[PDB]
Amino acid sequence: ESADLRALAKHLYDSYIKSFPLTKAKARAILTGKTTDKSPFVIYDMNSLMMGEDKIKFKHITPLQEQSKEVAIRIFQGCQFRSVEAVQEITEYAKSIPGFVNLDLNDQVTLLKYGVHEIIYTMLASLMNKDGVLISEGQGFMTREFLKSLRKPFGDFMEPKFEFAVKFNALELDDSDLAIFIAVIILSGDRPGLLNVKPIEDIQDNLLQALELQLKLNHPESSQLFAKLLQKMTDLRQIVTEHVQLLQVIKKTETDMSLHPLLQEIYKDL
Amino acid sequence: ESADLRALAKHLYDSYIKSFPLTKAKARAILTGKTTDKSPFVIYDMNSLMMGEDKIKFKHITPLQEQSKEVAIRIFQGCQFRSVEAVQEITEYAKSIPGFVNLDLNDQVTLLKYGVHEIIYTMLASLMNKDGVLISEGQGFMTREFLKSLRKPFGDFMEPKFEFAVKFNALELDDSDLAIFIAVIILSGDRPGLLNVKPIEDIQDNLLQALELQLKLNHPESSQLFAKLLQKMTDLRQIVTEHVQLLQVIKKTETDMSLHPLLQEIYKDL
Ligand SMILES: CCCCCCCN(CCc1ccc(O[C@@](C)(CC)C(=O)O)cc1)c1nc2ccccc2o1
Repeated sequence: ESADLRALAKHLYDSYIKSFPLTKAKARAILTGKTTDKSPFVIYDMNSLMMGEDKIKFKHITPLQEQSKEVAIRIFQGCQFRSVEAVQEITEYAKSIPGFVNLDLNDQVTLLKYGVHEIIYTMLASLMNKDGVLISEGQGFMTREFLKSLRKPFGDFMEPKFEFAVKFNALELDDSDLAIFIAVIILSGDRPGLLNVKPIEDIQDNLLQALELQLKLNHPESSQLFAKLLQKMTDLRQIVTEHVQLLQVIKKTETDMSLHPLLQEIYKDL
Repeated sequence: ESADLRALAKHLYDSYIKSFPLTKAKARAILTGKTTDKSPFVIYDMNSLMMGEDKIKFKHITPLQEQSKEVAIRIFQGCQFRSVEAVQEITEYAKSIPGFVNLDLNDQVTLLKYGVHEIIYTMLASLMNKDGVLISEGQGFMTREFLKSLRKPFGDFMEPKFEFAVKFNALELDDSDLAIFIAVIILSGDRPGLLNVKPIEDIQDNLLQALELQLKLNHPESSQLFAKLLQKMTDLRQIVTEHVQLLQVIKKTETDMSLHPLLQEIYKDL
C-alpha cells in the first residue's frame, strides 16, 4: 500500500525537521538572499575571519594565530566540534527510524559508526554552493577559495566535499527527499561486522520503497532520479575514505592537535 | 514504451551471449551442482597447478618452480592474459549498446578505460562461489584456499573478490539481468576526462529504465532488487580502487631485467 509508504515518508520528514536545526530550505533561503533578515557575514580571508568572531558567536581566536593556535587548526577544531554535534543529531534521528531501536545493540552501534560520516557529507551539501559553505547555524559563510588557501594539509580537506556538493545539489533534492535518503544510508545491511543482516535489510527495503515513491511524486519530471541518487552513494564512500587518509596525515604532522574521542572511535574504518 | 525497453534488453542479452565465452547459467551448472560430465580440473595445490598448467588450454609458460618465476607469479600472469582477452570482449559488447559508437571517440575510449575493471569483477562473480573460481573457459577450478595460501602479496589478491562475489551472487541475477547491468556500468558519466556527458547519461537513463523493467518482470518476488543492485556499485568501486593499490605494489615487486619486453607492452597496467 502506497498509503503506508507515504505515512512513513511524513514520519521521517517530521523527525528530520525535529532533529536537524538547519534544514536545506533555510540554508538555500540564506544562500540565495532576497533577504535582509538572514544575510550571513562572509569569511573570505584572515581579516574578515578576524572580524567574523565579532559578528557571530565563536569560541576560538580572533587576533593573530601563527604562534597561538594557527587559523587552520582553529577552523579545524571548529568542524570537529560541529561534527561531534552532528553525530548526536544523526543518532537522535536514527532512533526515529522504524525498527532501528529494535535491532541488536551492537548492530545499531555499527550502523551509526559507518553511517554518520556519509550522512554528514550528504547534509553538508545543503549548506554549500560553488562559492562556499554556511557556518555556525547559517550566520556565517566561508568562501571555498579561502578554505583552499589553508596550510598544505588543511588546504585540501574541503575541496573534494565541494566537488561532490555541486554535483549532488544538481539533483535538486529538498528536505522531504533527504530525510528518506539519510534513513536508507543508515540501514545498510552491508556494513562490516553486522550480526543480523536480515532484519536490517527488511527495514532498508521498506525505506527504499518509500524513497522511490517520494521521488516519483515529488519529481515527476526527473527520470530515474532514484537510480541517480542511489549512485551518489558511491561518491560518499570515496569522500569518507579520502577523508580518513588525510586525517592520518594530520595526526603525524600535527602531534599537538587533538581529536575528539567520539570521532576517533568511529574511524577503525575502511 | 515498454516495447523499446524489452527490445533493448533482448538486444543486449543476445550480444552478451555472443560476446563472452562462459555464461553464468553455464558456470553455475558446472560449479556447485552436478551436471555430472566433463568435471573441471581442480587446482588446489602446487602439484595440481603444475598438472593443470600442462594439461589444459594454456598459452604462456610451463610449470618450473626453482628460484624462477614463482608459482604466484605464474598464476598472476595467467589472470592478466585472460584479462587482456576480457577487455577485447567487453569492448565488442560495448559497441553493440545502442548509441555507444555514436559517442565522441575519445569518450568511448575513456568509458572503456574506466569500466573494464568494474565489469571484470562483476562478471567474475558469475564464475565464483564461496569455495573457488572457474578458470580457463570453465575447464578449470582454482580453490579459494589455494589462492589465499599464496604469499603475502598475492594471497590477499582474490579474497576481497570472493567476499564481494558471495554477497553479489545472493541477488540471484541471471545473464539477461547482468547483460543490462554491465551496460549501465559502461555508460557511467562520472568517468574523468569525458567531453560530452549528456548523451552518455541519456543512454544510461535508457539502460536503467530497461534494467528496472527487466528485474521487475524477471524477479517479481524480489522487492527492490533494482535498488539493491545499484548499491552494489559502491562495493565494486572499492574493490577496483583497492585493486590498483595492490597492483602498484606488484610493480615494486617485479620490474628490472631486459627480459619480458614487448610483453610489458601487451600489458602495462590494463
Ligand atoms: C547531518 C546533520 C548536520 C551536519 C552538519 C555538518 C557540518 N559540517 C560538515 C562538513 C565537515 C567538515 C569537516 C569535517 O571534518 C572532521 C574531521 C571534523 C574536524 C570530521 O567530521 O570527521 C567533517 C565534516 C561542517 N561544519 C562546519 C563548520 C565550520 C566549517 C566547516 C564545517 O563543516
